[PDB]
Amino acid sequence: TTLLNPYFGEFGGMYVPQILMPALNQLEEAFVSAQKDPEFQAQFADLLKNYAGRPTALTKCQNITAGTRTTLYLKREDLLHGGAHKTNQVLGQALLAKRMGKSEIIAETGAGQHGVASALASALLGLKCRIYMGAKDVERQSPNVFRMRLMGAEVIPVHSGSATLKDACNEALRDWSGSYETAHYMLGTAAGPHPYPTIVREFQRMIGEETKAQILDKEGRLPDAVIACVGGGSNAIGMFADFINDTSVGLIGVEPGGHGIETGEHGAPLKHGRVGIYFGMKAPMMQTADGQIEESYSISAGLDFPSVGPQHAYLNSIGRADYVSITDDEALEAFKTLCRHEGIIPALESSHALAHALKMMREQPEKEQLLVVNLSGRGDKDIFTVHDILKARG
Amino acid sequence: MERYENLFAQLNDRREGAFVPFVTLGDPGIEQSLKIIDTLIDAGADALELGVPFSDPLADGPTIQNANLRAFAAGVTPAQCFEMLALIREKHPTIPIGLLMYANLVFNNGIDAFYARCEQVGVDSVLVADVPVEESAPFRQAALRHNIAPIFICPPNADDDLLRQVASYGRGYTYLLSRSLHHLIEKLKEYHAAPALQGFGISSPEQVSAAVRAGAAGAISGSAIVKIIEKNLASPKQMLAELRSFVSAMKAASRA
Ligand SMILES: Cc1ncc(COP(=O)(O)O)c(CN[C@@H](CO)C(=O)O)c1O
Ligand SMILES: c1ccc2[nH]ccc2c1
Ligand SMILES: [Cl-]
Ligand SMILES: [Cl-]
Ligand SMILES: [Cl-]
Ligand SMILES: [Cs+]
Repeated sequence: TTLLNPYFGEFGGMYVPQILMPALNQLEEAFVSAQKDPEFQAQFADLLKNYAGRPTALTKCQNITAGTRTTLYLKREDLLHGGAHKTNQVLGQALLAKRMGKSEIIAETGAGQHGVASALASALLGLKCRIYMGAKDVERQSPNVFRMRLMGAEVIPVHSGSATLKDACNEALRDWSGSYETAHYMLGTAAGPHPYPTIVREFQRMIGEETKAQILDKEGRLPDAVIACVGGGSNAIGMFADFINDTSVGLIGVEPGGHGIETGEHGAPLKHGRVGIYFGMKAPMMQTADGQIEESYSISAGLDFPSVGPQHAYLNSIGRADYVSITDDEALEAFKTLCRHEGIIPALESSHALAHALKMMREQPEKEQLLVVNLSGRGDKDIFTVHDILKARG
Repeated sequence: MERYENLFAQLNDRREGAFVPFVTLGDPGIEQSLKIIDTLIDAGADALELGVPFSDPLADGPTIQNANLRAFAAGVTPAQCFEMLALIREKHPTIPIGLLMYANLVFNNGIDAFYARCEQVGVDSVLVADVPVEESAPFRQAALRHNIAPIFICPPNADDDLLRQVASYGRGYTYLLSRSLHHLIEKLKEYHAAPALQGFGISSPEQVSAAVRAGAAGAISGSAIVKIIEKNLASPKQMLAELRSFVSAMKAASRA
């Protein structure tokens, strides 16, 4: 039995080896207790404000929307310590770990941004941190790997499987199954077995809470739509969560379309995958017709999680949120456009959200609409990839 | 219809514990896999636990991770695995055949359809490695509707509510992962659970004898077979020979 519902409609659950059920039951009880605990909320708020730098700004894009009747705001999670929204929830999870008496952190990472957040949280809070990363991702993300190691974390390359994020995810679970008495698994997205989709959401929902209060203050009204990219779902659900009951507010998640949906080389399982059971949850996934899990493809490393949080699949199924995709080329053009016209270098992940907002504005330039895009990270980590693509063309 | 019950009756008639090797189907290749399993049986395996290669075996150690990669390198698919399961059953009508599955391979073409195919090919039991008893309802229902025994792991950190559930929902045998406090083994007998097979750390004949003495109905060697395969990849015939000698050594140790 659980204190909270493990399912969002048909999606979610706790599909783990039996040995891990006590670790999940322990975590859910600590979370429910922490959420009722004023001293926990004050510690969490203190770290977010005084260490991570919240509240983040809500920036109006006026150059971007000129000539249209779109008003565009960016939620600047790129200005968070670490450069991405990941920092919010690792601070909460790291405090959960200490509330459970744990002294070690296990994390998984693909692009390296969750690894870096986990390492900085562990360093701040006195936790020994070990990070699993697919050997191909380690190869390709040596800066983030060096960042993690400077911050005291052990980076462990995972050669098993495809040697990418899903295989690091597997190894992290394997490790936690034997070490959970002393280690806490700091899952990096709003996916996986219950209670992680719930915990991540609650530890990211200040994004949408701040946005609501900031947008009411600046425009006097709620947004027509908030837009965020969807890798595993944490930044999007963090933005969405406080608007879910504001039924006039559109929720739009943007999965990576990669080279295009019809090419098969994409990372859009919510709309173009098939429900499966993997990584502790029942959720849409990238998988073969055989049920072997595949990788997500995207120009942006961060959108590589081959499935999606079960709360998103649920929100889609009841029609509360809409999910679209954006190809590499659309995201790249959005990247360039923001640099040139607002002086903000976005993460190529968040470039997908922006790309969709630009499409909304450009397709219907006389539609009056107030859009908020969640800028999930800064793009300085991506200039090398963008540079190499530009010189491959011209 | 009745293979685990029949085996355990006979084993008890002969003052004996079960020895159950695990191996991955199609490792290191389908014909060599078929040769391996026939050797296990001829050497004295009382039942089989068979894994189907899955891309993300998040509950398996490295020896089995490597076994899946060898099978995938051989092009092994679930469909071909079920062709092997049919051929194995048609060669050996009485040996109980259990699958260790991952939930997604069961869920993929429909849960009930998966267990229907198990029944077609003669599978006796299925353990879904990543489905705890709390999530098991749709799986064990489909299992029973198709006369498959749903197998559950009793882990070392098991509390009383779990022992009750494992005893109630499990069939065929209880997969025990423990260091035998046989407190677990006696409470499972107490709750009339399916006979407990000890699956943790069974790599020598001494541990097979030890598990039976603790009260387990037998032992499962989850890795050691696969290790003997991994070490003898260069020579298929020394592989079959060392498999036979290891399995009979292990089987002779269950004769208490
Ligand atoms: C800047 C940025 N924006 C967005 C995302 C998407 O993740 P989400 O859908 O959980 O928000 C990521 C994920 N990055 C994850 C997955 O690779 C990591 O391990 O670092 C990101 O780094
Ligand atoms: C929380 C965060 C930012 C805010 N700006 C105005 C109100 C308010 C509340
Ligand atoms: Cl600030
Ligand atoms: Cl405008
Ligand atoms: Cl709207
Ligand atoms: Cs995804």
